[PDB]
Amino acid sequence: SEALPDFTSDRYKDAYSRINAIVIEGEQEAHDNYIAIGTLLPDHVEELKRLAKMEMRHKKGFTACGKNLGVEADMDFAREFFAPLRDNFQTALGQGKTPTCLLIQALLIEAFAISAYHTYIPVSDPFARKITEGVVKDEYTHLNYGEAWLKANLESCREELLEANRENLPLIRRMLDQVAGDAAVLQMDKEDLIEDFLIAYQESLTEIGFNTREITRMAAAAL
Ligand SMILES: CCCCCCCCCCCCCCCC(=O)O
Ligand SMILES: [Fe+3]
Ligand SMILES: [Fe+3]
Repeated sequence: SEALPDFTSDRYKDAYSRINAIVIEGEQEAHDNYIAIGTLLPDHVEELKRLAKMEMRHKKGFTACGKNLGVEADMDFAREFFAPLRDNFQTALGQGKTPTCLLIQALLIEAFAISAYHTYIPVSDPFARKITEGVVKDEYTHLNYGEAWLKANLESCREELLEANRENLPLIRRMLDQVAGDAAVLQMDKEDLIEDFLIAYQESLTEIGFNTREITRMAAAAL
């Protein structure tokens, strides 16, 4: 209780202006990514549209969280934060590389979100806590969607996935490093963020059909 941040302080609002922007930007990117995957999987378009609509609801919810605290979201900072990963997604999209697009959005980004949201909930203000608790359940759904498709297609895309992991897992690690200072002002421990991210991602890779040697090797790419 004494560990809860002072949500009204200038220090908190400053850090929140960047963290809030990143979440808003991320939800919008998630929407765009699922719609984009629909161009690669035309028979999945209705399901992907449903996922994308959920992302827009998350975006509006988190936008409201910033407004509730009297915070103005630093959207330029957020756009720059996502740019490297965004670039890799767009490159894969342009090459028709569906498994790479799904690993980036449905596995890496969803796991990062899940981890972040779980870590934020216990230290969040009462308004944002309700919103975030609602969102987390949806992200499980998104993770499961990506897991299911990759699991069904693993034998044809194994090597591409290893490559996508090698290229993109370090970007998530760099993002975690970049967000850590502001996250700490929000009373979130970077070690919790890293642990819960790796656990979520490891569990998804297990579901997809990777063995321990493979997953240890993949986790090691973050170095
Ligand atoms: C609401 C504040 C939570 C704490 C935020 C800590 C920084 C992590 C930001 C990652 C958000 C990624 C958004 C992806 C959303 C999705 O894929 O549905
Ligand atoms: Fe979302
Ligand atoms: Fe999502």
